[PDB]
Amino acid sequence: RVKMHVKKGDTVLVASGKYKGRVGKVKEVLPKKYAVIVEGVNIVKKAVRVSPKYPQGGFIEKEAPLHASKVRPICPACGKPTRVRKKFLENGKKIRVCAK
Amino acid sequence: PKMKTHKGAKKRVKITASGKVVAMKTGKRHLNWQKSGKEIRQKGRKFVLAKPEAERIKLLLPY
Amino acid sequence: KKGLAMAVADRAREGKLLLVEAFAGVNGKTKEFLAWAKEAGLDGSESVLLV
RNA sequence: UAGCGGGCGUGGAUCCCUGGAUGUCCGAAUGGGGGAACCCGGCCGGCGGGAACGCCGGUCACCGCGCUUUUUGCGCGGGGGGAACCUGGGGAACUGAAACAUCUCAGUACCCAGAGGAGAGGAAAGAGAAAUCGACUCCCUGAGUAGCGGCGAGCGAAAGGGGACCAGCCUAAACCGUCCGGCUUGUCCGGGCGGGGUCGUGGGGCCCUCGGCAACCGAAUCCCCAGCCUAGCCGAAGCUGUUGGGAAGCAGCGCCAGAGAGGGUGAAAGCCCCGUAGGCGAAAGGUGGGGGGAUAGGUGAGGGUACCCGAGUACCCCGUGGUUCGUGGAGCCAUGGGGGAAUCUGGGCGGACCACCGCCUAAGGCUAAGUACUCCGGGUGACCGAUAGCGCACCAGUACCGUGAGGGAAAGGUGAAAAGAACCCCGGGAGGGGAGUGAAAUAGAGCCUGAAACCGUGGGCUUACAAGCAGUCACGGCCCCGCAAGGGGUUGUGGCGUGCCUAUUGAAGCAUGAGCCGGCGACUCACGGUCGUGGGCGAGCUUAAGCCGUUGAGGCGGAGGCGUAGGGAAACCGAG
Ligand SMILES: [Mg+2]
Ligand SMILES: [Mg+2]
Ligand SMILES: [Mg+2]
Ligand SMILES: [Mg+2]
Ligand SMILES: [Mg+2]
Ligand SMILES: [Mg+2]
Ligand SMILES: [Mg+2]
Ligand SMILES: [Mg+2]
Ligand SMILES: [Mg+2]
Ligand SMILES: [Mg+2]
Ligand SMILES: [Mg+2]
Ligand SMILES: [Mg+2]
Ligand SMILES: [Mg+2]
Ligand SMILES: [Mg+2]
Ligand SMILES: [Mg+2]
Ligand SMILES: [Mg+2]
Ligand SMILES: [Mg+2]
Ligand SMILES: [Mg+2]
Ligand SMILES: [Mg+2]
Ligand SMILES: [Mg+2]
Ligand SMILES: [Mg+2]
Ligand SMILES: [Mg+2]
Ligand SMILES: [Mg+2]
Ligand SMILES: [Mg+2]
Ligand SMILES: [Mg+2]
Ligand SMILES: [Mg+2]
Ligand SMILES: [Mg+2]
Ligand SMILES: [Mg+2]
Ligand SMILES: [Mg+2]
Ligand SMILES: [Mg+2]
Ligand SMILES: [Mg+2]
Ligand SMILES: [Mg+2]
Ligand SMILES: [Mg+2]
Ligand SMILES: [Mg+2]
Ligand SMILES: [Mg+2]
Ligand SMILES: [Mg+2]
Ligand SMILES: [Mg+2]
Ligand SMILES: [Mg+2]
Ligand SMILES: [Mg+2]
Ligand SMILES: [Mg+2]
Ligand SMILES: [Mg+2]
Ligand SMILES: [Mg+2]
Ligand SMILES: [Mg+2]
Ligand SMILES: [Mg+2]
Ligand SMILES: [Mg+2]
Ligand SMILES: [Mg+2]
Ligand SMILES: [Mg+2]
Ligand SMILES: [Mg+2]
Ligand SMILES: [Mg+2]
Ligand SMILES: [Mg+2]
Ligand SMILES: [Mg+2]
Ligand SMILES: [Mg+2]
Ligand SMILES: [Mg+2]
Ligand SMILES: [Mg+2]
Ligand SMILES: [Mg+2]
Ligand SMILES: [Mg+2]
Ligand SMILES: [Mg+2]
Ligand SMILES: [Mg+2]
Ligand SMILES: [Mg+2]
Ligand SMILES: [Mg+2]
Ligand SMILES: [Mg+2]
Ligand SMILES: [Mg+2]
Ligand SMILES: [Mg+2]
Ligand SMILES: [Mg+2]
Ligand SMILES: [Mg+2]
Ligand SMILES: [Mg+2]
Ligand SMILES: [Mg+2]
Ligand SMILES: [Mg+2]
Ligand SMILES: [Mg+2]
Ligand SMILES: [Mg+2]
Ligand SMILES: [Mg+2]
Ligand SMILES: [Mg+2]
Ligand SMILES: [Mg+2]
Ligand SMILES: [Mg+2]
Ligand SMILES: [Mg+2]
Ligand SMILES: [Mg+2]
Ligand SMILES: [Mg+2]
Ligand SMILES: [Mg+2]
Ligand SMILES: [Mg+2]
Ligand SMILES: [Mg+2]
Ligand SMILES: [Mg+2]
Ligand SMILES: [Mg+2]
Ligand SMILES: [Mg+2]
Ligand SMILES: [Mg+2]
Ligand SMILES: [Mg+2]
Ligand SMILES: [Mg+2]
Ligand SMILES: [Mg+2]
Ligand SMILES: [Mg+2]
Ligand SMILES: [Mg+2]
Ligand SMILES: [Mg+2]
Ligand SMILES: [Mg+2]
Ligand SMILES: [Mg+2]
Ligand SMILES: [Mg+2]
Ligand SMILES: [Mg+2]
Ligand SMILES: [Mg+2]
Ligand SMILES: [Mg+2]
Ligand SMILES: [Mg+2]
Ligand SMILES: [Mg+2]
Ligand SMILES: [Mg+2]
Ligand SMILES: [Mg+2]
Ligand SMILES: [Mg+2]
Ligand SMILES: [Mg+2]
Ligand SMILES: [Mg+2]
Ligand SMILES: [Mg+2]
Ligand SMILES: [Mg+2]
Ligand SMILES: [Mg+2]
Ligand SMILES: [Mg+2]
Ligand SMILES: [Mg+2]
Ligand SMILES: [Mg+2]
Ligand SMILES: [Mg+2]
Ligand SMILES: [Mg+2]
Ligand SMILES: [Mg+2]
Ligand SMILES: [Mg+2]
Ligand SMILES: [Mg+2]
Ligand SMILES: [Mg+2]
Ligand SMILES: [Mg+2]
Ligand SMILES: [Mg+2]
Ligand SMILES: [Mg+2]
Ligand SMILES: [Mg+2]
Ligand SMILES: [Mg+2]
Ligand SMILES: [Mg+2]
Ligand SMILES: [Mg+2]
Ligand SMILES: [Mg+2]
Ligand SMILES: [Mg+2]
Ligand SMILES: [Mg+2]
Ligand SMILES: [Mg+2]
Ligand SMILES: [Mg+2]
Ligand SMILES: [Mg+2]
Ligand SMILES: [Mg+2]
Ligand SMILES: [Mg+2]
Ligand SMILES: [Mg+2]
Ligand SMILES: [Mg+2]
Ligand SMILES: [Mg+2]
Ligand SMILES: [Mg+2]
Ligand SMILES: [Mg+2]
Ligand SMILES: [Mg+2]
Ligand SMILES: [Mg+2]
Ligand SMILES: [Mg+2]
Ligand SMILES: [Mg+2]
Ligand SMILES: [Mg+2]
Ligand SMILES: [Mg+2]
Ligand SMILES: [Mg+2]
Ligand SMILES: [Mg+2]
Ligand SMILES: [Mg+2]
Ligand SMILES: [Mg+2]
Ligand SMILES: [Mg+2]
Ligand SMILES: [Mg+2]
Ligand SMILES: [Mg+2]
Ligand SMILES: [Mg+2]
Ligand SMILES: [Mg+2]
Ligand SMILES: [Mg+2]
Ligand SMILES: [Mg+2]
Ligand SMILES: [Mg+2]
Ligand SMILES: [Mg+2]
Ligand SMILES: [Mg+2]
Ligand SMILES: [Mg+2]
Ligand SMILES: [Mg+2]
Ligand SMILES: [Mg+2]
Ligand SMILES: [Mg+2]
Ligand SMILES: [Mg+2]
Ligand SMILES: [Mg+2]
Ligand SMILES: [Mg+2]
Ligand SMILES: [Mg+2]
Ligand SMILES: [Mg+2]
Ligand SMILES: [Mg+2]
Ligand SMILES: [Mg+2]
Ligand SMILES: [Mg+2]
Ligand SMILES: [Mg+2]
Ligand SMILES: [Mg+2]
Ligand SMILES: [Mg+2]
Ligand SMILES: [Mg+2]
Ligand SMILES: [Mg+2]
Ligand SMILES: [Mg+2]
Ligand SMILES: [Mg+2]
Ligand SMILES: [Mg+2]
Ligand SMILES: [Mg+2]
Ligand SMILES: [Mg+2]
Ligand SMILES: [Mg+2]
Ligand SMILES: [Mg+2]
Ligand SMILES: [Mg+2]
Ligand SMILES: [Mg+2]
Ligand SMILES: [Mg+2]
Ligand SMILES: [Mg+2]
Ligand SMILES: [Mg+2]
Ligand SMILES: [Mg+2]
Ligand SMILES: [Mg+2]
Ligand SMILES: [Mg+2]
Ligand SMILES: [Mg+2]
Ligand SMILES: [Mg+2]
Ligand SMILES: [Mg+2]
Ligand SMILES: [Mg+2]
Ligand SMILES: [Mg+2]
Ligand SMILES: [Mg+2]
Ligand SMILES: [Mg+2]
Ligand SMILES: [Mg+2]
Ligand SMILES: [Mg+2]
Ligand SMILES: [Mg+2]
Ligand SMILES: [Mg+2]
Ligand SMILES: [Mg+2]
Ligand SMILES: [Mg+2]
Ligand SMILES: [Mg+2]
Ligand SMILES: [Mg+2]
Ligand SMILES: [Mg+2]
Ligand SMILES: [Mg+2]
Ligand SMILES: [Mg+2]
Ligand SMILES: [Mg+2]
Ligand SMILES: [Mg+2]
Ligand SMILES: [Mg+2]
Ligand SMILES: [Mg+2]
Ligand SMILES: [Mg+2]
Ligand SMILES: [Mg+2]
Ligand SMILES: [Mg+2]
Ligand SMILES: [Mg+2]
Ligand SMILES: [Mg+2]
Ligand SMILES: [Mg+2]
Ligand SMILES: [Mg+2]
Ligand SMILES: [Mg+2]
Ligand SMILES: [Mg+2]
Repeated sequence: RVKMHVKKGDTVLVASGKYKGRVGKVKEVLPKKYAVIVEGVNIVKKAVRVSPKYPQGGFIEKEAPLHASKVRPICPACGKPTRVRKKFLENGKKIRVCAK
Repeated sequence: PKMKTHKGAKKRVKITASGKVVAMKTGKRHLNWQKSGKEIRQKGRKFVLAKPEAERIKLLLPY
Repeated sequence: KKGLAMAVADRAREGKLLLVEAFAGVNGKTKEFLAWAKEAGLDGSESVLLV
C-alpha cells in the first residue's frame, strides 16, 4: 500500500553514485526494501556455496539492489520525471516531454 | 494560593490611614475593683504598636 | 499600541516604509508579483513585511 | 523470514476500505459439575451394522416485566467489561492545632451500587429588598467579602453584575364513557383502559352565552438531503562542469512557485524520490438537524357553583445531617422517632417569635445545549534523547522474586550497500596470520564515536644506611626537544611541611563520611503578598471570563479591581 514508486521491470538510468550515468533495464524491484535491481552495483560475494545443496555456489558478482530513488525512468531522449496522464478509457503515465 | 486575611487581627486591630496600626489598651474588663480612676480613663484610649505593628499588617493586606 | 506605532515609525524614519495601491499584479501568482515588485524597488534584496 | 521445497499475478493478484462467512475451549458463561480452559447429562434429529458405544446439529441457567384461560408456555429485558470523568450508599488516619479532646486533614483516601458518552442538575411551595429577578448547569467577578471558629489552628458562602448555552414539558385529582369483580341498585364500592386536566394574571372540573373554525404555533419523534467519517487520486520547476569513496557541496547558466512544510536519496536538493500549496473522489457502512418535509401535540372571553388541585404529607415536638453557620437569637432544606390537618377565606417562605407588607404553590415525573474526562485517532512543542523519556524505544508488566495479594529489571547503533571475509596457513576447536571487500575493518559482527578507574608490554630518569599527608623551595646529575642564551621529564642532597569534608570552645586527630572511577543527585513552580528596580499612563490606571481574528497575529471586551477622605463599635458626620 502506498509503496508505489518510480518505474518497474523496464529501462531506466542510474543517477546513483558509483554507477552514475549507467543505464539498463531494471530486472527486479523490491518495494518492501524500496530498492531496484538493474545491471550495475555488481558486487564480489566471495562466499562459497549459497544454498546448503550443490557444489560450487559461485563468487557471483550478483547485482546489488539500489535505493529506488537512485534510478530514474528514461524515454526517447534523456532521463525524465513521470507525469500521470489519463486517456478517455483509463490511465497511462506520460513522461514530461513525450508519452510512457 | 490567595492569602486569607487573619480574622483574629481584623477583629481587634485597625490599620490607620498613614500606616500605623491601633488597638485598645490591655487589662480593663475585669482587672479593676477599685483601681485608680486615672487608670481606667487611660486604659480607655487606644494606641500604636511598632514592630509587631508591622507584623500585624501582613496578616491583612486585602484589608 | 505605542510599540506598533514606534515600529512603523522607526521603519518610516529609516525610509524603508512604503504605502502602495497599484497592485497591478493581483490574482494569486508569484511570477506576476515578482514583476510588480521589480517595477517597485523590491528587488528581493531586503526582507519585506507585505501588509 | 533468509533457507529447503513448491506456487500465484494485467481473465488483473498481494495490499487498503466496506459488508458478509467461519469462528474449537474458558470466561457475565447460561443444561449440570468444576481445582477457568476440564468432566457428566435430559430432550429432538443425524451419522456408523448401530440396541448396548460414540460422534454431530439443535435445545435446556437464573431474575425482572408483560401477557398466558390458571396450569405449561410466548414475548421483551437484565447479568459482565470499560483509562479517567459522573451520581449515590458508606467513610478513615497520619497531619495541622508547634501537646490534645472540640476543630483540622475531609466528606479527602478507600469500599460499595449505579449511569453514560457524558453524569448530575433542571421549569420556583425559588431568590431577598429592588413592590426587583424569572429552570438548570459552566467560566469571570462579587470575595478571601458576609460569616463560621477551643472567635484557636483554620474554614469560608449567596444575591447581584460580566459571559457560555438557551426549552421547555408530561402527569395525579374532580368529571364523562367502557370492561371485570361487589352489593344493600345509587352520577354507588373497588380495579384496569380511554377521554378530560396540569397552575400563582391562581388553574382546572361541571353548568349558561359567542366562532360551532379555516387558521396560527409545532417538535426533544420520525423521513429526505447537504455536509463529515471509514480506502484513495491529480499535483509546477534543472542541466553542464568540478572535487569526492559517494554531490545535495563548489562553479556557470536556467526554471517553478496558491507549492522555499518535512522526510529520503552514500555529504548540505524548491525543480531526484515521497510529499508540500491548491484541487478531486465512495458501490458499502457510520455519522447527520446544518437545510427540507411530515406527524405527535398545542390555543379564546365573560357569568354562575364552591366539585378538584398529590397524607401519616403539611404542621409541632424529640434525635441528627446539609448550608458560611461548631446550639448559637438558629431560620431555611433534609428526616430516624412521637403527636397529626386543611384544598385557595388552603398552605410554605422572606434567619427565634407576633403584627403588617410582599414572594411562592410542597408532599408525582421527564427534558437537549453550554460542563468533566482521555482507553482511542490527529496535530503541535524555547518536552526527553537510552542512568533521560511511560516501569517497557528491544519479544515487558516479561525475566526473576513471593504461598498469595504483590513486587519488578536490565537490554537501542556494522556499513551508503552484506559487499558479513572464499581460498591457503597454525589450531581438536576457539582464536588468529595471509588474502579479499570497503571510503574507512583502529567499521569484523553486541561491530559509530570509545572518556576514567583498572590490567599489561616497551622505553627515559630513579631507588637496597634509610624514618615517610608523599609535597614544595633551591642546587646538582642523567635523558630529551631548539647547533645555539632557553624549555620538558626524572630525582640526589639540603630548607620547610599535622590529608579532605562534616561537626565543634577546640581536629592531623585514636570524633563523622568517603575503596577507586564514570554517570544520576538537592532552594523549584503556581497563586497571594512586601520591598527594590526597568518601563507605559496619570486624578487616574487596568481589564476578567468571553467574543471576532489568526494558525506562533492580534484586536474587541469595563463586569470588576486599586486610587481620588478620613474618624467612629455604630447610628452619623466629614477635612475633619
Ligand atoms: Mg505504480
Ligand atoms: Mg562518481
Ligand atoms: Mg487569585
Ligand atoms: Mg484567622
Ligand atoms: Mg476585654
Ligand atoms: Mg462584659
Ligand atoms: Mg471582685
Ligand atoms: Mg499601683
Ligand atoms: Mg472611660
Ligand atoms: Mg488563483
Ligand atoms: Mg502558476
Ligand atoms: Mg507564479
Ligand atoms: Mg517470505
Ligand atoms: Mg533473498
Ligand atoms: Mg507466471
Ligand atoms: Mg481473456
Ligand atoms: Mg483487476
Ligand atoms: Mg465484518
Ligand atoms: Mg471482514
Ligand atoms: Mg466477520
Ligand atoms: Mg468451521
Ligand atoms: Mg458454572
Ligand atoms: Mg442459553
Ligand atoms: Mg476440572
Ligand atoms: Mg441420539
Ligand atoms: Mg458392518
Ligand atoms: Mg443409529
Ligand atoms: Mg455434540
Ligand atoms: Mg447436547
Ligand atoms: Mg424458572
Ligand atoms: Mg430478585
Ligand atoms: Mg413470569
Ligand atoms: Mg401479571
Ligand atoms: Mg399487556
Ligand atoms: Mg394460563
Ligand atoms: Mg388458577
Ligand atoms: Mg408462568
Ligand atoms: Mg429476548
Ligand atoms: Mg482499559
Ligand atoms: Mg461519594
Ligand atoms: Mg487526631
Ligand atoms: Mg494546613
Ligand atoms: Mg499535632
Ligand atoms: Mg507539632
Ligand atoms: Mg504527642
Ligand atoms: Mg478527630
Ligand atoms: Mg466535613
Ligand atoms: Mg460527596
Ligand atoms: Mg457528615
Ligand atoms: Mg466524620
Ligand atoms: Mg445492586
Ligand atoms: Mg458503572
Ligand atoms: Mg452504563
Ligand atoms: Mg445517553
Ligand atoms: Mg446531560
Ligand atoms: Mg459533549
Ligand atoms: Mg439528564
Ligand atoms: Mg451540578
Ligand atoms: Mg434528573
Ligand atoms: Mg428595605
Ligand atoms: Mg423598579
Ligand atoms: Mg437577575
Ligand atoms: Mg415562574
Ligand atoms: Mg449553578
Ligand atoms: Mg469548567
Ligand atoms: Mg466561560
Ligand atoms: Mg470575638
Ligand atoms: Mg491553639
Ligand atoms: Mg470543611
Ligand atoms: Mg450571578
Ligand atoms: Mg450570570
Ligand atoms: Mg466556556
Ligand atoms: Mg465556548
Ligand atoms: Mg370473582
Ligand atoms: Mg364475595
Ligand atoms: Mg373505584
Ligand atoms: Mg370510584
Ligand atoms: Mg367506578
Ligand atoms: Mg372506572
Ligand atoms: Mg391526556
Ligand atoms: Mg382551558
Ligand atoms: Mg371556572
Ligand atoms: Mg428542540
Ligand atoms: Mg476511507
Ligand atoms: Mg484515510
Ligand atoms: Mg487533478
Ligand atoms: Mg504524485
Ligand atoms: Mg543535458
Ligand atoms: Mg554535481
Ligand atoms: Mg566543498
Ligand atoms: Mg549552483
Ligand atoms: Mg540564458
Ligand atoms: Mg535530508
Ligand atoms: Mg545548504
Ligand atoms: Mg544544513
Ligand atoms: Mg553552507
Ligand atoms: Mg529535501
Ligand atoms: Mg484556480
Ligand atoms: Mg481541496
Ligand atoms: Mg492534499
Ligand atoms: Mg470533496
Ligand atoms: Mg476515489
Ligand atoms: Mg454514504
Ligand atoms: Mg451513489
Ligand atoms: Mg447497500
Ligand atoms: Mg445503511
Ligand atoms: Mg462504522
Ligand atoms: Mg462517525
Ligand atoms: Mg449516536
Ligand atoms: Mg433541504
Ligand atoms: Mg399535523
Ligand atoms: Mg372559565
Ligand atoms: Mg356543588
Ligand atoms: Mg389521606
Ligand atoms: Mg388527601
Ligand atoms: Mg408519606
Ligand atoms: Mg427528649
Ligand atoms: Mg428537627
Ligand atoms: Mg446543625
Ligand atoms: Mg461550640
Ligand atoms: Mg460542622
Ligand atoms: Mg455564636
Ligand atoms: Mg432560645
Ligand atoms: Mg420562620
Ligand atoms: Mg421524621
Ligand atoms: Mg388548614
Ligand atoms: Mg393565598
Ligand atoms: Mg390564612
Ligand atoms: Mg417548610
Ligand atoms: Mg416550618
Ligand atoms: Mg424566601
Ligand atoms: Mg426557640
Ligand atoms: Mg419565594
Ligand atoms: Mg403520586
Ligand atoms: Mg443536560
Ligand atoms: Mg449537557
Ligand atoms: Mg474547557
Ligand atoms: Mg490519545
Ligand atoms: Mg495522541
Ligand atoms: Mg502525536
Ligand atoms: Mg528535540
Ligand atoms: Mg540503556
Ligand atoms: Mg504507564
Ligand atoms: Mg526503569
Ligand atoms: Mg513498546
Ligand atoms: Mg509503550
Ligand atoms: Mg516469547
Ligand atoms: Mg516487549
Ligand atoms: Mg529499575
Ligand atoms: Mg541496510
Ligand atoms: Mg565489493
Ligand atoms: Mg551474516
Ligand atoms: Mg582470517
Ligand atoms: Mg601460508
Ligand atoms: Mg590447515
Ligand atoms: Mg578445549
Ligand atoms: Mg580459522
Ligand atoms: Mg588483511
Ligand atoms: Mg579509531
Ligand atoms: Mg594507531
Ligand atoms: Mg551477526
Ligand atoms: Mg552481535
Ligand atoms: Mg565481542
Ligand atoms: Mg581504550
Ligand atoms: Mg574496545
Ligand atoms: Mg583506558
Ligand atoms: Mg599503566
Ligand atoms: Mg608501564
Ligand atoms: Mg615500566
Ligand atoms: Mg627519550
Ligand atoms: Mg650505623
Ligand atoms: Mg603536611
Ligand atoms: Mg636550576
Ligand atoms: Mg639542574
Ligand atoms: Mg656526559
Ligand atoms: Mg646522548
Ligand atoms: Mg628541568
Ligand atoms: Mg624532592
Ligand atoms: Mg626534600
Ligand atoms: Mg615530616
Ligand atoms: Mg563536643
Ligand atoms: Mg584519644
Ligand atoms: Mg591514623
Ligand atoms: Mg566513635
Ligand atoms: Mg555523629
Ligand atoms: Mg577521620
Ligand atoms: Mg562527612
Ligand atoms: Mg566512594
Ligand atoms: Mg568507613
Ligand atoms: Mg565494598
Ligand atoms: Mg561517584
Ligand atoms: Mg538518572
Ligand atoms: Mg539542581
Ligand atoms: Mg529559595
Ligand atoms: Mg507572577
Ligand atoms: Mg510574587
Ligand atoms: Mg519605577
Ligand atoms: Mg517612568
Ligand atoms: Mg511609574
Ligand atoms: Mg488628566
Ligand atoms: Mg478575573
Ligand atoms: Mg457566540
Ligand atoms: Mg477561530
Ligand atoms: Mg480561537
Ligand atoms: Mg495563531
Ligand atoms: Mg495561509
Ligand atoms: Mg507562519
Ligand atoms: Mg488572544
Ligand atoms: Mg482587529
Ligand atoms: Mg464600569
Ligand atoms: Mg472600572
Ligand atoms: Mg469606567
Ligand atoms: Mg456591558
Ligand atoms: Mg481584588
Ligand atoms: Mg492615594
Ligand atoms: Mg468603618
Ligand atoms: Mg459630627
Ligand atoms: Mg478646612
